[PDB]
Amino acid sequence: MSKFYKIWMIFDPRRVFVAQGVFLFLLAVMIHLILLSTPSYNWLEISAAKYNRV
Amino acid sequence: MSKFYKIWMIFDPRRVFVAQGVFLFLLAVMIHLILLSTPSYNWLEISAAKYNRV
Amino acid sequence: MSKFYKIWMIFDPRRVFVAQGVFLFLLAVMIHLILLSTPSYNWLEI
Amino acid sequence: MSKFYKIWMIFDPRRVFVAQGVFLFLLAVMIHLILLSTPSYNWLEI
Amino acid sequence: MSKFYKIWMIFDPRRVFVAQGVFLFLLAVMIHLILLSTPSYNWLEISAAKYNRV
Amino acid sequence: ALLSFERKYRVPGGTLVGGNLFDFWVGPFYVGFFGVATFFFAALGIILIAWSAVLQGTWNPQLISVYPPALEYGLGGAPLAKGGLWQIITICATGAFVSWALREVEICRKLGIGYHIPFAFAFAILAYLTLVLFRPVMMGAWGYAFPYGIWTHLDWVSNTGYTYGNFHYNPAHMIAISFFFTNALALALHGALVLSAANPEKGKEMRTPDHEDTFFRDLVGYSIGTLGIHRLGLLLSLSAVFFSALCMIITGTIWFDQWVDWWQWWVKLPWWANIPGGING
Amino acid sequence: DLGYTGLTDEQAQELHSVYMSGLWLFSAVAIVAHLAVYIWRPWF
Amino acid sequence: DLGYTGLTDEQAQELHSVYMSGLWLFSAVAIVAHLAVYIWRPWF
Amino acid sequence: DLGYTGLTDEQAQELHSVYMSGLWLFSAVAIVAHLAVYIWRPWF
Amino acid sequence: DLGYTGLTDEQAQELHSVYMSGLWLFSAVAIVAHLAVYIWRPWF
Amino acid sequence: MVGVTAFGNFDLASLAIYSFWIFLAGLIYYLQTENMREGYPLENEDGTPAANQGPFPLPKPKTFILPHGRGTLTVPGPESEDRPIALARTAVSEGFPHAPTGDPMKDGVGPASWVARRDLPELDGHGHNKIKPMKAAAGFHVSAGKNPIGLPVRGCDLEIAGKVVDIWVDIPEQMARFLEVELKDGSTRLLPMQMVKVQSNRVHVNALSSDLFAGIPTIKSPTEVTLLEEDKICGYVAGGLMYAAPKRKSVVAAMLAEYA
Amino acid sequence: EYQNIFSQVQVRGPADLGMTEDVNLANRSGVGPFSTLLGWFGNAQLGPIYLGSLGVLSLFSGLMWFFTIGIWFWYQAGWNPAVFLRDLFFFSLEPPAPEYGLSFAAPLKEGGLWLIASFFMFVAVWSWWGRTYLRAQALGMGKHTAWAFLSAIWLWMVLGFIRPILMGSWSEAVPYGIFSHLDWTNNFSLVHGNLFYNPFHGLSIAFLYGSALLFAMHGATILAVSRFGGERELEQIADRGTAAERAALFWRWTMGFNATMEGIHRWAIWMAVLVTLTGGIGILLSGTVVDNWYVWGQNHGMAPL
Amino acid sequence: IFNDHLNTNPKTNLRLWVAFQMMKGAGWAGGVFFGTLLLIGFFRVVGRMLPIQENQAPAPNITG
Amino acid sequence: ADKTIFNDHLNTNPKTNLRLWVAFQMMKGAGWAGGVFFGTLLLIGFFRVVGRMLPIQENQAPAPNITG
Ligand code: BCL
Ligand SMILES: COC(C)(C)C/C=C/C(C)=C/C=C/C(C)=C/C=C/C(C)=C/C=C/C=C(C)/C=C/C=C(\C)CC/C=C(\C)CCC=C(C)C
Ligand SMILES: COC(C)(C)C/C=C/C(C)=C/C=C/C(C)=C/C=C/C(C)=C/C=C/C=C(C)/C=C/C=C(\C)CC/C=C(\C)CCC=C(C)C
Ligand SMILES: COC(C)(C)C/C=C/C(C)=C/C=C/C(C)=C/C=C/C(C)=C/C=C/C=C(C)/C=C/C=C(\C)CC/C=C(\C)CCC=C(C)C
Ligand SMILES: COC(C)(C)C/C=C/C(C)=C/C=C/C(C)=C/C=C/C(C)=C/C=C\C=C(C)\C=C\C=C(/C)CC/C=C(\C)CCC=C(C)C
Ligand SMILES: [Fe+2]
Repeated sequence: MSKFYKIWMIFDPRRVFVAQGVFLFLLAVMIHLILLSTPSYNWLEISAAKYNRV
Repeated sequence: MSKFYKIWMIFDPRRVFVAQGVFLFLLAVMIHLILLSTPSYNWLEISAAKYNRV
Repeated sequence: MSKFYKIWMIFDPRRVFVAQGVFLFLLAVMIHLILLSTPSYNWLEI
Repeated sequence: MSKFYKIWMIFDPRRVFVAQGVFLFLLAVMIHLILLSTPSYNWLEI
Repeated sequence: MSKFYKIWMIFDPRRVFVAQGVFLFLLAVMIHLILLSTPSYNWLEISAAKYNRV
Repeated sequence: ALLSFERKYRVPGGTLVGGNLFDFWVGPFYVGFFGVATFFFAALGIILIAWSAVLQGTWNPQLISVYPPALEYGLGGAPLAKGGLWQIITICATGAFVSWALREVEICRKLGIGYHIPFAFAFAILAYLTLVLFRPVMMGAWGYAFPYGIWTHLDWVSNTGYTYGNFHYNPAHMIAISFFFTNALALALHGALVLSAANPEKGKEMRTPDHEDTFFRDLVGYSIGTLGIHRLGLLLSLSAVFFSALCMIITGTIWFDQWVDWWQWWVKLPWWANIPGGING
Repeated sequence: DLGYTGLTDEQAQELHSVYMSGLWLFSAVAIVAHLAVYIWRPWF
Repeated sequence: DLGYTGLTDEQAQELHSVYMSGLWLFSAVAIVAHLAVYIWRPWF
Repeated sequence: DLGYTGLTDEQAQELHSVYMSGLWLFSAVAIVAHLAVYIWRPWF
Repeated sequence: DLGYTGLTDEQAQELHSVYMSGLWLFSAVAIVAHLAVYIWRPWF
Repeated sequence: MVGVTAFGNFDLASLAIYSFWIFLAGLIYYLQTENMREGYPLENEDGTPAANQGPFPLPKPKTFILPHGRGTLTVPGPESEDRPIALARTAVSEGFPHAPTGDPMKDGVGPASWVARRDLPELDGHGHNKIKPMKAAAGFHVSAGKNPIGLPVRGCDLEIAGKVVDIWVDIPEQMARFLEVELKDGSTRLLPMQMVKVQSNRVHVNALSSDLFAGIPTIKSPTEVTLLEEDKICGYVAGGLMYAAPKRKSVVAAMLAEYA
Repeated sequence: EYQNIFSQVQVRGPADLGMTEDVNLANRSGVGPFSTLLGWFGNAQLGPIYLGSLGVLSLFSGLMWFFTIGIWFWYQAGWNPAVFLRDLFFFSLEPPAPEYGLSFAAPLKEGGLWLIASFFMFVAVWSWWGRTYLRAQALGMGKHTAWAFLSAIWLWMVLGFIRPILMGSWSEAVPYGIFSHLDWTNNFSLVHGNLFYNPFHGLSIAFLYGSALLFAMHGATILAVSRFGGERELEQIADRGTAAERAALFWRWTMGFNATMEGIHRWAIWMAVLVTLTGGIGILLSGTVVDNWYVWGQNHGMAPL
Repeated sequence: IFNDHLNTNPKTNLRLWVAFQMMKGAGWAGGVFFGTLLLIGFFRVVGRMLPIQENQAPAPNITG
Repeated sequence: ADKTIFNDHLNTNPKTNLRLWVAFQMMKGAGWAGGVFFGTLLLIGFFRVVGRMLPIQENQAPAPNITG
């Protein structure tokens, strides 16, 4: 972590911030979707089972 | 958190605000549709079974 | 909430109002069609 | 049909337009209610 | 191993760093998915069995 | 983020809707009002495909499939889990395609070139709408449209073809196939010819259009020219798509039996219908 | 030239032109609505 | 005072006042419509 | 010192203050909506 | 002093300081979220 | 060899499909690198080289040997505008339009732009000029379709700008390229064939209005046209589409303007 | 507005006999008539056509192939012109039955005539390829047309020659006849399971649709920038004008990347070549390596079960 | 003060002026109609409140 | 563009002239939107009517893809 600031001498901050925001949003969507895919951790479904919705 | 204002020295507010509006509407629609897909939290059907519209 | 008027120092009202009208009509049509799709709330069939 | 514009030399546009708006809304409401009354065309129940 | 710095006299750091980031993220995703595929090391299902969520 | 010559062409104006609200570029892309619409629709469609994959249960991209409503739902709506997602994704896809065409129109206007390209794209859009909108509506159900899967819309193609026996016996289909094949041949010939003219034998000067015309008159005895060949390519591609759309609009709509029976009309012509011998009779 | 309201011929002609334009726009929208309804559920 | 469009403070304030008046009128009509629908056929 | 959009420090500070005010208003409305939904039908 | 982007050392240091502050705020929120989830339903 | 697998399900078919994926990736790389021969390296909106230059590197230089002793061309290489651009940036941030400062149609910016090409006539394979006026072209004559010579030229404002005096023709292709139009002042300009709608009575030009017909660039020699003059004339006429819209006397355009 | 689809005026002058280098003008024939009907669309001039040694060989072989099939069609019709017109599309020149395998011992009425016609077609096509290469070489051009034709020939050979050899029977090849070869393709599909689930069949279809898409895009672009004289593409390669720049900027602002006035032709030639290349590979694999493509797809994650 | 609306041409300025007039009148009419509708709805809800479903009364008038 | 002759529309104060000019703007835009939507609706209806006119009901095809 000593001289990481020099990365901004290599990469334009605007493009890097745009790509990082896009990447983080897509990654979070992917992980939430993967969790929703499994029968456990499907918070909607296991909540429906816990409270006897169906 | 104080210096975050400097982001506006990086990005033109017009483009950022347009992108933000589009993204927020898209995300809201996505989440509402996801809720409508599941048999639970499908508020339409939860009510329709409540009042016997079938 | 008081200073929101300053948004009009950022955006030309003509473009904003055109976009707003198009968006509102589009959203209303979308929601009405979604309601018409479901067997319930399909007021015609109900 | 060309000379119909001369009707505006007879009637003030303000009164005529107000009466026209009221009449059109009233007629539209009447027809919609008539359709809603019949078991057919009662789009809600259909 | 000392003279490896001379690689930067061959490659522009911008392109190399972009390629490196993309490659590392791609490899990490690939390995995580491979682990998720097998019934063992599918940490989601291993834990669901351990705590009897089924 | 500009080409060496791009600077002098980035000027305001040439936009159908929105004044200069969205008259700006994002990187190389040109946004515009219809670009905003295209991005929204595309993003929504892709995320809904991912969500339908979650509902289906499989994460294999080739197995993901978004089936349309069954035939029992007619032309009405369906539950999102069993038909609704297909319809939402189809509305998104149609909106994205139309907005893409209109954005291309705006870019053509800003550059001062002719409107041939969005017009050409409109043919592909109309063929897609024939397969998804016009034919199912004409036929009476959304279950006649194709699923949105990589290998499952091929199942739709195969089943729809074999409903009518060998689909090769469709005349509006034969014409379209011949147009597609002629288009591929023309494209190969044109690309190869311009490359051989611009990249001649090693050490020699660049050849001229006169050499191209000479080569194709030597080969087959007719040269169509440069303007001619580009006109011909556009016409062949558009005609292929048009006749394919026709072939699928008349199938199951005004013709319901096996397609070889259609070809039986020529055999039954009065002045050779009864003569013995040959394959037919 | 009754002039019961005070409008001249040019003013009346302009007003009638604009009013008829609005009337024809309204009628066109009504016609497309009736066509849509008739296709959906004819009444004859 | 960025002035990307050229409006002054007074113009922006007046425009926002009128726009918010229109927005509140639209919202009021929407609210009465939702109340009527909920009375006719509640969704909760 | 750094500059990419031409805004000065004061303009950036004012813009950020107004934008954060709007963000917090939006977040407050979202929070009350989530509270209402959770009371009506909890998901945990 | 490569300067492929034209930023000087001071600008780069300031930008990195602010960016790292934002990164650590985001990471802190993520950590508290993961702790809450693990308490609610551990995955180990 | 039917059904035999080296490992898992991998067999000859899987080997072929995977080798094809590798080949396809290589081919896409090669094709894009070939497409990176003109317009690179990327520039900023002021003129300095950009920070972002692309995942694909620039290709090795290649040389074209032009015919008739015109020289050689080396691409990629040092490319410069070789002209002044009359534009002013509207906003500080990147990615916004540059507004024209003076007259866009004369400054040569926007849709009315032009490139500083070679100031020499175009030559066919034999060494003669590729485009010649028909009256100086031996044996050439109108073969079919409505003859445009002698028909009045009408501008986009429905006013007559002149009369057609001659047709310029491409000698090898035997297709007409330019019309020569003589104005009231007696001088003659050129108009590309692609911009005129030869009707029964008149030649109609929807790009330019009548008053702008004098603004078209002229040619040095009456018996030839160079590539640079071609570029200037074509850019002028085409940019008339956008920069002569007010003067254009169109019914539907007028209705849209009244609407807006 | 004028959309440049058709010429609105035709001019004609002295006929262009063509360039002259390393080419024997004796073989070049005379210039034919000027056709106004074609003059509306492209060049009106027909000929002159080069008739070399390979030209004569190709013409003779192709004439004999066409006439052989015609005579068999006549025999199949009972030599009745009315039946010949009534059953022109339904005739067939079938390959030898599977009983004979690859043997040349088939009777002339049940397989020999097919072998003779196949030999004639083989000679005609290969002589034509040699002709294309030699014509390119005479003018000093590159041999790109030769290699694209070579791709087409590769698919043709796999269909007719190599695959029957690998399968071990002449009955695997394609019968000469319109509906006969349509039925041949349909049966080839049905025998080997869905050909749809052949991955190389899918790639071939991908590149055919891509050929149509790319030619539509390129034709529309060039017609849209023809008002700047963009159709003179060799000139644009030599000296980049505003036509090339406007086309490149349209495609860059549309989809983020572009081609040059030359590289788009590399894209075109490859998007056309890969059709027959991948099709030949896929057909070669079918039957030889896979006997049921649906089951192969099921085992390779493509089919649901 | 904003004075940018003044840029629209006059004939359109009034082509919308009386749009405003006539339909404002019936916007008043619509207000009346929806007020009556909401009054009827309020009485329907109060009717849903009371224990009326348990015991109802026959028709006072007969033969319809 | 040319000024109107009746000039009694000019008697409205500028603020209400505004309160309708912008109405006019935003909702001219969504009048265009409504035109597009109803055009597509009419196109679908035309194809539905042509489908009725034809004898589809008597003989119709089974579902191409599985599960309808
Ligand atoms: C029920 C039928 C089967 C099927 C069976 C087959 C079979 C079997 C084959 C194809 C093949 C092809 N199919 Mg399939 N096909 C089906 C469904 C489809 C669908 C669809 C939407 O459903 C599509 C778009 C396609 C499309 C395609 C093409 C991509 C491909 C042919 C390339 C080509 O140009 O060949 C034609 C080009 C040539 C033959 C080149 C000829 C070159 C020679 C040199 C020409 C000599 C001319 C001669 C001398 C005469 C000249 C005379 C005068 C001089 C003019 N198929 C279904 C699943 N299809 C082929 C392929 O490659 O598959 C992998 C193939 O063999
Ligand atoms: C499946 O579930 C789905 C996806 C359907 C649900 C999704 C829901 C979400 C994603 C949709 C989001 C909806 C929200 C974000 C939309 C809210 C919109 C609000 C802002 C409505 C605003 C209305 C504004 C009204 C129409 C104002 C009109 C203006 C008046 C006419 C007066 C204007 C007069 C001007 C100001 C003149 C002044 C001129 C100067 C000189 C004074
Ligand atoms: C399956 O599960 C799924 C995938 C659905 C879940 C996925 C969840 C994740 C992936 C979604 C992520 C969501 C997060 C990242 C979105 C958070 C967004 C925040 C940032 C909301 C921000 C809102 C900002 C509000 C709207 C601000 C509005 C601005 C006001 C109107 C005032 C602006 C006035 C300007 C500043 C004028 C100033 C001008 C100068 C002159 C002073
Ligand atoms: C089951 O799912 C599987 C496991 C298959 C998928 C798993 C995949 C693995 C590979 C996930 C990988 C995750 C890693 C790669 C992602 C890490 C992301 C972190 C490192 C990104 C950091 C984000 C930090 C952001 C939130 C912070 C931004 C800071 C801004 C808010 C501050 C603004 C900076 C401005 C003010 C600088 C300007 C200063 C002046 C001088 C102008
Ligand atoms: C009235 O006019 C008359 C009757 C005089 C003449 C008109 C005749 C008409 C009726 C002729 C009709 C011809 C038909 C319609 C042409 C159809 C051709 C079909 C469509 C071609 C389809 C497939 C072609 C396959 C792929 C052929 C492939 C060729 C092989 C690669 C060559 C293999 C050569 C080997 C077998 C040679 C083995 C024998 C030697 C001795 C080793
Ligand atoms: Fe070309």
